[PDB]
Amino acid sequence: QNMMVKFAGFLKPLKKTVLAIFLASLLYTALGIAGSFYIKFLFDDLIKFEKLNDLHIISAGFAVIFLLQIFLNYYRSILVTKLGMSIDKSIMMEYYSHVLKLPMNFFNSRKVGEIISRFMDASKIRQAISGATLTIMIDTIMAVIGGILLYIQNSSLFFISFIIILLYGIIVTVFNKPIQNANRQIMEDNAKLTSALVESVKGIETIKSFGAEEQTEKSTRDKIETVMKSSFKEGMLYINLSSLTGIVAGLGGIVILWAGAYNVIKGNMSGGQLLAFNALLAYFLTPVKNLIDLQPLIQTAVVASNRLGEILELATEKELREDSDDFVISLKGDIEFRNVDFRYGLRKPVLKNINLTIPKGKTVAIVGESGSGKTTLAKLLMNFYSPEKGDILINGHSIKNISLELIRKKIAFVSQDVFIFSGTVKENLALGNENVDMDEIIKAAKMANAHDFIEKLPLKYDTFLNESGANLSEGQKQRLAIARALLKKPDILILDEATSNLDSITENHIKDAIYGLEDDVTVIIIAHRLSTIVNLDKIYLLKDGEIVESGSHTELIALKGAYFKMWKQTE
Amino acid sequence: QNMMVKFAGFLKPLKKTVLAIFLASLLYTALGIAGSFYIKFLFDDLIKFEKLNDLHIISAGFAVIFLLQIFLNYYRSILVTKLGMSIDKSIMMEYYSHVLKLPMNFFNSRKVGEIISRFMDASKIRQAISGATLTIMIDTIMAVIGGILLYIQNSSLFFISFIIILLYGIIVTVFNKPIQNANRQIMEDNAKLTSALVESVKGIETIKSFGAEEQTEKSTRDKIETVMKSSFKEGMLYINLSSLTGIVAGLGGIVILWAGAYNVIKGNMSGGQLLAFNALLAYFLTPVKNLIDLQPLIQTAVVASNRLGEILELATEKELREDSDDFVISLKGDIEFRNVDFRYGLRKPVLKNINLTIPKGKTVAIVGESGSGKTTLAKLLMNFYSPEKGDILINGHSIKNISLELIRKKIAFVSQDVFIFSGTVKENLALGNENVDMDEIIKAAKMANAHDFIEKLPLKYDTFLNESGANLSEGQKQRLAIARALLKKPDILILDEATSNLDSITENHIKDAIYGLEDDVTVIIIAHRLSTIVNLDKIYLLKDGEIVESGSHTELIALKGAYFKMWKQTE
Ligand SMILES: CCCCCCCC/C=C/CCCCCCCC(=O)O[C@@H](COC(=O)CCCCCCCCCCCCCCC)COP(=O)([O-])OCC[N+](C)(C)C
Ligand SMILES: CCCCCCCCCCCCCCCC(=O)OCCCOP(=O)(O)OCC[N+](C)(C)C
Ligand SMILES: Nc1ncnc2c1ncn2[C@@H]1O[C@H](COP(=O)(O)OP(=O)(O)O)[C@@H](O)[C@H]1O
Ligand SMILES: Nc1ncnc2c1ncn2[C@@H]1O[C@H](COP(=O)(O)OP(=O)(O)O)[C@@H](O)[C@H]1O
Ligand SMILES: [Mg+2]
Ligand SMILES: [Mg+2]
Repeated sequence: QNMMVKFAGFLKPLKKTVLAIFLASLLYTALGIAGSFYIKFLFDDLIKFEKLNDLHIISAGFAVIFLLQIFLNYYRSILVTKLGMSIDKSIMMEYYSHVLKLPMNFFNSRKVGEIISRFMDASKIRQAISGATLTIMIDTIMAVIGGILLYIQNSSLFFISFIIILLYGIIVTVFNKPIQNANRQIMEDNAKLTSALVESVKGIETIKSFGAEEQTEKSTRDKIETVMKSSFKEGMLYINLSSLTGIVAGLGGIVILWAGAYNVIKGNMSGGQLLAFNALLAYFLTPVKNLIDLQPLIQTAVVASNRLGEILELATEKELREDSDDFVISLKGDIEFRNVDFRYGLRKPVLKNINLTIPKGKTVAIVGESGSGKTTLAKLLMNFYSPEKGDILINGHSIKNISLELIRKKIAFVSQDVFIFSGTVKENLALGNENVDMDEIIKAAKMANAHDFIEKLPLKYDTFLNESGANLSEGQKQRLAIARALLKKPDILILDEATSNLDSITENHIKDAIYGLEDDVTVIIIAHRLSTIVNLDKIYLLKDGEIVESGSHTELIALKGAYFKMWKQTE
Repeated sequence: QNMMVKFAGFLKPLKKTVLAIFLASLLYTALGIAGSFYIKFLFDDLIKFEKLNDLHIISAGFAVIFLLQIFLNYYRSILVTKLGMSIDKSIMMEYYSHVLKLPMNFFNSRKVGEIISRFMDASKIRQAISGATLTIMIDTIMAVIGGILLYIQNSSLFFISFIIILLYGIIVTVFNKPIQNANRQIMEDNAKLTSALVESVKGIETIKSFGAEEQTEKSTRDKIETVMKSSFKEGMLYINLSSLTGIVAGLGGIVILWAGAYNVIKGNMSGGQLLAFNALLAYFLTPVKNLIDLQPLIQTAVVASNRLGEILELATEKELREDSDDFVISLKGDIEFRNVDFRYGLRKPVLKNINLTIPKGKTVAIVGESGSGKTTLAKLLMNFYSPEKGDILINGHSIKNISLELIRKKIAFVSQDVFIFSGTVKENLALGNENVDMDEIIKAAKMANAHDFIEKLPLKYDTFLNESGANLSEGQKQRLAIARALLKKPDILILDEATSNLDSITENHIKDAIYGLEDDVTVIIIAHRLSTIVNLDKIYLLKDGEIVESGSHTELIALKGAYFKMWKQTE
């Protein structure tokens, strides 16, 4: 694991609060040890000799001592809570910051519910780090002073206490591995249940439309039964651990009283001294038993931290990248696919020996039937995925030798589905560019024909868009995406079926807009309708991951090939 | 509370378990009380008279008593754990079933992360119904016997130890409202953080493409900071509660020893009797303080249960329906919209004064631009939403007097976006009628051309599909949706732009299949391309929630209106 080393890093700045906690703990333990002698003073001196005034005076003094140690415990609890909140905040921030940067094949291969559950199985790390748990660990460490004093008082009774301690330590090891496995098994089942719940909430309209509420109930019921079986198996290990710990504690107390009474009879002690030993055992055995009782909480936190570190061990997208050529400053130039092969993991290949050469500052089209792999080409250009064979070149430089930030800032991608995040229209338009002038946003919205309906909104570029832009129409969200892409001022523009829901008036406006750009930006159009690609320089027809033919519209029509058949059938 | 009544009713079948728990706890308390007298015999008979053999015999007897007590505690804990598992099972299943049965307006106004947080906050209820918390409540209940014995032994010390109980009650009452509010605030902030994380996971492609990882880290960091502040505010209420209860406990113990020593000096008790009284306080004051120490868990579980009950108080999709007429068994008739007005919530109207009749058994096309209200019309026909004014009449009877099962069993909807759930291809194609004959799936799949590509799969119809059908292209998913809708054998078939991604050959085959039906199945085709509605019987044009042009293709062209303009522009 790396979490123990990472834990020490968090406490490095706080080298002054830890000292205060240590000193407060020392004072608290010393005051408790001092106050443990009250029963000895009662039974050896005050009760035997009937000293009422001394009874009152020493009782008040010990009450004052107890109040002092309570005030000390209040002081260190605040510092411990502050440290716990700081550590938990750092852990959560690091995990989210890392999970944002992971490669794209991580999100494809993982259900949303799994990631959500892994993130939200982190409140369990707060519980084992909160004010009371760290206080109990500190008391367990401080129990050394109590043990030393107990040895100073009696030897045989200290050895009995030591045997009790060893029996505590033996039980912990036996229940260490079984409790982790039981806590890990329930976490996976909880992740599966959360994934099922998320998936059922997603397709609730389809569930209702088909009357599939009962089947979903049965499936989630089976998952709940699995979770409850895991929890029950994990919940009976706690019963065995608690029963063994209670046996040890109670029998050790009875044995200590037995041996102390034997010593008192033999004359090696007195009743007051034995009672003081029993009272001082609260600072040698009680903290240890409290730690053993908290052990399941620590095991749950450790399992959750290990599950988080499983994600944190994955290398991010920038860590899998070869060195970047600093001479490349712009992505303007010819785009070439050189024998590109790609398959989504280990399945059948999607692209087989792909060969394009898109001239710089030219508008080209990639067309084909659904599933041919046009969006896969667009995502390879965006460098979401890497070709298994061949390479993609921009102006003679491999796309793997260009910095990822430059690639993702100089290439604009408009997808089939538009993602609208919770915020105003202004915030959605300025995504990743929250320092742009307002006039530029107006210019982009006008260029994408999005200004007209935005100015008709109640807030006029401040309208809080709900989740997934429900209040926005299907063709209104596409115009927002196109405006967001144009606001980027890119060097390569990819329109992946961005005009499917737009009307003729709007599509003509956007067509002139992307036609009116400088003769240095490359516009790549991925379209399913052939009526929107007639006036572009070159058209590549993709048929199951292969450029079977290419050329302008006139040349493709004057070939009587697959493109001519597509044009005749689709028109 | 209402939630408490449900949990108590969950205990009605399990009545013999409760009796066994009660008897075992009675025996446990009696044995503990009997064993608390060990220190009385030590310090009054065995030590005073130096009896050694009697010391060994009595110590062995009390060790046996303690072992019996531990065995009884083990048995009772097992029973309590099983009871708590059953209760939590029932709670989870009830909440999931209800949330599945909720109306479509609930899922529109709520983010997914809120529902997922509310469901998984039920893990907080599991802690309060654990095998250790219920044991502490039962011990607190049984503490009445210990209190009676303390009163019988010494009235003065019992009165002193009774004030400690009152001070616990006052401290708990004072810290009752503040603790619940902090828990609600923390849970709300956690729900917001979960919603943010879910939304970020959904749109990871856009976030990566626009370089918004840094911008998305600031929002989530702010939400994490809000959660941390809310947690620290609750973490200081617990510190105050613990400090006050510790003050009461320690000062009460010191005062009890003080007054006991005074009584022993005055001759009202003996040295052994005072120690026996203090040992017997482990069954009067210790259970109460242990219960008070669990106030955070109980309050957190109460808040979580209240949050669940907030959802459970909703009226579902079937309790809002009127008295359904049972004389309707088939939705075969003229569908009519009579002055139907509808708006999504309090926003602008979507459909205004729609008059639209659909002849029985004919094919009808509804067309227009995006945002016109076509999918809204389809969802109104499916009873997903209710019109504000006017009625929908599938036949002479209104559609709100038809059973909701019949509406969702005789009308098939093929939405624009196809939802595929994690399972086999055969499991997805049933989705509501899993008992379909295996030969009936082939007939539906061959009608939708889904059989050809399904046969070219590893496990054929048993091939496992991902959570979103990533391995299936858009055309394949649309064909699966069409096959699933046809497999239902409906009376009204709504094709909501289902053939947008389909090939010309596939579209022609599916249109041929649609042509050949029972001659009484009404087909509604919501289309964006006007070339796919040429041969349909009647066409309605939607212009911002108004039916402006109606008629066949020849009449609409002959009218030379809005539909003529759309035809000229698009084709
Ligand atoms: C499921 C359970 C069912 C069965 C359980 C069976 C349990 C077995 C129970 C056994 C009871 C033991 C009886 C002790 C009574 C002492 C009598 C005595 O003479 O005192 C002697 C102390 O004797 C010792 O030194 C220590 C002996 C006890 C071992 C400690 C066991 C720890 C707690 C056990 C927890 C068990 C938990 C087990 C967890 C698995 C005094 O000796 P001395 O000569 O005066 O000293 C000389 C001093 N001088 C040199 C200064 C002069
Ligand atoms: C602020 C938080 C502090 C928490 C502490 C709570 C404890 C409060 C309890 C105070 C009550 C103190 C009562 C002391 C009783 C006492 O100290 O006295 C006992 C009387 C028994 O005496 P009695 O049975 O009558 O014997 C004959 C003797 N005499 C009458 C002949 C003198
Ligand atoms: N996220 C994914 N994981 C696995 N396979 C995928 C994924 N996305 C697409 N595929 C498969 O790879 C092929 C690529 O097609 P796609 O990129 O969707 O092109 P188009 O835009 O023409 O649909 C599809 O046939 C699909 O089955
Ligand atoms: N879940 C929703 N919440 C609020 N408004 C919505 C929702 N769904 C649709 N609308 C609004 O209702 C109108 C009708 O849209 P819709 O009929 O779904 O589009 P289309 O006709 O292209 O299918 C749209 O203008 C949209 O703003
Ligand atoms: Mg695509
Ligand atoms: Mg629609």
